[PDB]
Amino acid sequence: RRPTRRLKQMHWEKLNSGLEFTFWTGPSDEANKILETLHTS
Amino acid sequence: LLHILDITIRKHFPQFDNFSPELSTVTEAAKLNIEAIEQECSELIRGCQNLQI
Amino acid sequence: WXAXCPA
Amino acid sequence: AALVVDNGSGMCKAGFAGDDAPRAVFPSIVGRPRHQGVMVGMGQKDSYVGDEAQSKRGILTLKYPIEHGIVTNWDDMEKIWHHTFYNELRVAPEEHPVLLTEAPLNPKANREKMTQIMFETFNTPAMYVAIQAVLSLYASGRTTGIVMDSGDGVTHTVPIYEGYALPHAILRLDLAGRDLTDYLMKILTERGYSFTTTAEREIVRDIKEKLCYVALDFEQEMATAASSSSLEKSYELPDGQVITIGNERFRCPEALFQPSFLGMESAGIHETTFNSIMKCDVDIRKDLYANTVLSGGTTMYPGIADRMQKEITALAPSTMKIKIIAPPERKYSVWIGGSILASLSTFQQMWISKQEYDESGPSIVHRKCF
Amino acid sequence: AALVVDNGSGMCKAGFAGDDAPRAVFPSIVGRPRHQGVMVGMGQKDSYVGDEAQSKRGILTLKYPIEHGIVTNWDDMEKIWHHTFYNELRVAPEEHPVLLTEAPLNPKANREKMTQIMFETFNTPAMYVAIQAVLSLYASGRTTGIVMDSGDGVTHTVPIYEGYALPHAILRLDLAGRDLTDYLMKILTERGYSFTTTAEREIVRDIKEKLCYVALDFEQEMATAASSSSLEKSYELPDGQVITIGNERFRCPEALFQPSFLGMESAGIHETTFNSIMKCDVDIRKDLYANTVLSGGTTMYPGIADRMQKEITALAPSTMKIKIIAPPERKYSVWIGGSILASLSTFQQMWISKQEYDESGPSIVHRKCF
Ligand SMILES: Nc1ncnc2c1ncn2[C@@H]1O[C@H](COP(=O)(O)OP(=O)(O)O)[C@@H](O)[C@H]1O
Ligand SMILES: Nc1ncnc2c1ncn2[C@@H]1O[C@H](COP(=O)(O)OP(=O)(O)O)[C@@H](O)[C@H]1O
Ligand SMILES: [Mg+2]
Ligand SMILES: [Mg+2]
Repeated sequence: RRPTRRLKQMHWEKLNSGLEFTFWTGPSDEANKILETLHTS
Repeated sequence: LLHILDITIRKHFPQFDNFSPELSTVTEAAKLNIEAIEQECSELIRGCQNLQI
Repeated sequence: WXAXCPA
Repeated sequence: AALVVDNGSGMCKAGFAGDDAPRAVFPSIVGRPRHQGVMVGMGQKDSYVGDEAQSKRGILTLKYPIEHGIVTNWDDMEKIWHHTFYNELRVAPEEHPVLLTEAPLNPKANREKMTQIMFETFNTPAMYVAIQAVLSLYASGRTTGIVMDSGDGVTHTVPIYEGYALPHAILRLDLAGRDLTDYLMKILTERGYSFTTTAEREIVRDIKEKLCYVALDFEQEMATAASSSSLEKSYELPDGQVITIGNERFRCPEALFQPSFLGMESAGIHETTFNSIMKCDVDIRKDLYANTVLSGGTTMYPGIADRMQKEITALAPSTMKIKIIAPPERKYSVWIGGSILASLSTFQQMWISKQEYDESGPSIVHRKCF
Repeated sequence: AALVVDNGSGMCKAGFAGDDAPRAVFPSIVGRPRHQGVMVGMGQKDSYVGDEAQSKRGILTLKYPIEHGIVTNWDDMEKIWHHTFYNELRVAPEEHPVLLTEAPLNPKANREKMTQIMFETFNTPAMYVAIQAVLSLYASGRTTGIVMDSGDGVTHTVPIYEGYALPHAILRLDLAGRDLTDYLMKILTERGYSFTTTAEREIVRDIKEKLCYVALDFEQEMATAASSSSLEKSYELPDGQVITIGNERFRCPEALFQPSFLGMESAGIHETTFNSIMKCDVDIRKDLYANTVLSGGTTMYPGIADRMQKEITALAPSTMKIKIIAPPERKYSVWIGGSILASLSTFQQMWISKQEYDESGPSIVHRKCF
């Protein structure tokens, strides 16, 4: 889901190292619950 | 931005309400210099092996 | 007062 | 036996070289009667000096001859020295050299005045004058370090090296025991106790020395004191009245670390010590951090060693190691260090002989003993 | 409208916000008949409060509920406030907020009970406590200066650089109009007049208010009075006798500048002003010197402003200029300043609401008010 209007842009630093080593790659079911709750909260 | 995250977590995410009491060793570890500690211990090894010879 | 003076 | 007379704003300690404790320790006050005398034949004196003034302090106006480290009355200072030798010590200075102690960053006028007064009124054969802060480390047994000299005058932080005082690195601080005593009675009026006269100032000083202490955490202690009555302690006045102080115990000594309570812009003794160290060279910074020594009666509060160590640790880099040395004899550290220096065999070399003084004049004190 | 009640040690002034003068001004005395009622025709009330007691002061033991600015008897204070709102102001406190005044450096229990009484006995919608000296500066249209307040119990010097007073430089002395009254009747016995009872105390206060004056040069004036005549004034007592006072005219006000006559070690009213200024910053000292303001009934003597200026000039450096401001209506300066503060629109957010007091109890007065 995308907003209908442009909003404040927060800037992060991209991980130079491979994302496979990071925990972001791991598709745990807990992360999926966050997206579902956020879309309905 | 962060102040909404407080009310957002409290209203819908009760499990994330307070993580600071859960994790307290990290704050204590923030008062110590890793490089200085590593150098300090490494000095002890160098001194003793020089003592052995 | 309590200690000192009269008040 | 060379006398070691350590004049001070609050108390003056006198004794002999080689002893481990001063022979006479009496308050440095000169009181005069403010009421006319009605009983004749008593032979009452005109001025009372030392313990006599304290015993009869009810009918006297106690005036401290030394205020903020500078002698504002050179006529009363001679009275105290006269009382120290003939009365308390009962030794004539004719056959005993006298060692005096200065204060850091002392004006040159006081240096010559002390030499001139004693070499003529008392005509002692020899003299040597040393810094109080320098002697503080000598008693502890270490020659290199930073001394947090505090007392009833002005707090001084003197980072001495090889037994020599660094002139540029000395930082002054007016926060002393007298300021806390004046601040204690200002906050004691919140409970209904009114001490205003100079006679009652001595009473408040007794309260400060017995009940006051330094709390490790100010914010945590404030809530505990208000909630429960455990921290309250009872003190008895000379007239028999019993007083109770609840949270003034850790609020008066706290003014040392937070001078904003008294309205002074200068930082506390925790930051002044750190600032003085930074003024020194980088190479000798390692030695001074691990050889800091407290001295004087002001630093005798319980828990001041722990509070100082914790607060200076955060300001100092994590690499630096903090070791606050607090000997139990720090009240007489100035005098004990003086006795050690006097008893040295090599100490005879830098005497200021009476014969040499006449040919050179009072100006010899600046160049001979520095 | 908000009632502005300025309770004082000698007199209490009550009125309305925005007015230029207090509505009711009556003495703050509560008297009880020591004799036994013999007749039954009249009511013969248990106690009389205010000017009612003054008229019948012959047969009553007048007692002041306030001594040195501290309410000693809270049972009588409730009588006075009940008399102010229901007999003099004839208004219901339940509808109008009440503004009170408290002297600086007072016990915390003094202003804690004031909040409790207001919010539980009279059920006032709002309340506030302000320093007496701070309001005295507002009446003069200034926000930077030093106020020399002096009444019956307290003589406090409060240097106010900005809208808020400086807390660390406030000096308070327990020498005021009531102390001089006790001294006037002590030296009046030298001429053969004896005033002992509290009823006779009110006679002495009338003599002090009308004949006493401050001499520019005490030593010179004493010699002038030694030549007799040209200085003795005749006063008529309520009995009918005529009494004459000579050197007592200026001796009683001279106890202000020389408290040694009363046996108090505290400094005079001229030195305590200079000492208070010396505790402030160097930059601010210039403004405080040129904006000195007097207030209170004690400073209403003829010539006190002239004498005070001379004494401060000698102590102060000659570079600075001294300008003592003595407004004609300085007797009611404390109330007039309070009227201005209450009428301000910004002050509407500083009131202590009834609900706010309930959640925190009486202790809220320390955190909110100053
Ligand atoms: N046990 C104690 N606890 C707290 N304060 C003390 C204690 N003993 C002395 N003091 C304070 O230290 C002061 C004594 O200072 P002192 O060290 O004699 O000055 P100097 O360094 O000039 O000799 C006294 O005024 C007193 O208020
Ligand atoms: N005209 C005057 N001359 C000298 N003293 C006065 C005069 N008027 C009042 N006083 C003194 O001022 C005192 C009261 O002054 P004031 O400040 O108005 O009341 P309070 O001190 O109760 O606030 C009285 O005790 C009286 O001695
Ligand atoms: Mg000292
Ligand atoms: Mg008043």
